[PDB]
Amino acid sequence: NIPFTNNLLFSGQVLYGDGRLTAKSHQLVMQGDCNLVLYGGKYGWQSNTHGNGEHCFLRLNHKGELIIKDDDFKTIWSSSSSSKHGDYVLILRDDGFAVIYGPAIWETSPQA
Amino acid sequence: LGTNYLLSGQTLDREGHLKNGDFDLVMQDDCNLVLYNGNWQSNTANKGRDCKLTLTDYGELVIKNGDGSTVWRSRAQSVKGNYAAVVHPDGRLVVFGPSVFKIDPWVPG
Ligand SMILES: OC[C@H]1O[C@@H](O)[C@@H](O)[C@@H](O)[C@@H]1O
Ligand SMILES: OC[C@H]1O[C@@H](O)[C@@H](O)[C@@H](O)[C@@H]1O
Ligand SMILES: OC[C@H]1O[C@@H](O)[C@@H](O)[C@@H](O)[C@@H]1O
Ligand SMILES: OC[C@H]1O[C@@H](O)[C@@H](O)[C@@H](O)[C@@H]1O
Ligand SMILES: OC[C@H]1O[C@@H](O)[C@@H](O)[C@@H](O)[C@@H]1O
Repeated sequence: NIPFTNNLLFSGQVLYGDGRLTAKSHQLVMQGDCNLVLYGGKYGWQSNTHGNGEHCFLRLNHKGELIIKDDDFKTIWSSSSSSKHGDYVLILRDDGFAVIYGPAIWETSPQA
Repeated sequence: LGTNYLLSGQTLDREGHLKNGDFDLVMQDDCNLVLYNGNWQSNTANKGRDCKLTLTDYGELVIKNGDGSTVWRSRAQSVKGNYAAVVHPDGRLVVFGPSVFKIDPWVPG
């Protein structure tokens, strides 16, 4: 697996059970009630998927899709933003924006 | 500038850095970008003074000196869009982008 960094979520990692991205004055929390909620901002964000499922988890894939699945892998919510196949990341930026950047176009050296 | 990323349009200045764990990208004195514990450098020491690290509309990392000249390009190109250079915790610097999704807690639901 990939070590955690409070404000990033690279393709592969999986938040669930009130796990969260944390930045400056914000949190994006994949809550226990299957609702993904960004906290803070002027209004904040939710996917309103409260109660929609059990043991839901969040996961940004390698096609650029950030998805919420319940314990039975039913899609509950998609970022619905599929693009080029490769490595993606989700930053909870210090300005409050949760933004998904990808795919990866340049590196100092390769993964393994 | 915000700790472990540099968004396109942002500038990492002399002494400025990005840290993730035992890893540190310093935009150094001698115009050399060193990624400590990361066995990597721009490898551009003394090739300037008062230099600055930037990210383009196209996801390229560029370093200019105090005067104004490009001194290193990452040479990688993709489309016009937002980009983030990020300090992956494995110890690599990765340019991701373009943006493909945005959550905005400022405009209402
Ligand atoms: O936290 C689970 C971890 O297990 C460790 O022993 C390593 O194999 C890591 O690569 C992995 O992330
Ligand atoms: O206190 C947090 C709670 O906020 C409520 O308004 C709900 O929408 C839930 O998503 C959440 O559990
Ligand atoms: O080869 C690049 C690799 O990068 C890692 O961080 C993971 O995303 C792997 O799944 C991927 O294959
Ligand atoms: O790869 C760059 C390396 O260059 C060496 O000469 C030293 O400056 C190291 O601290 C650094 O890791
Ligand atoms: O300058 C293009 C490439 O050249 C290599 O030798 C390294 O300096 C890389 O960091 C760089 O991406």
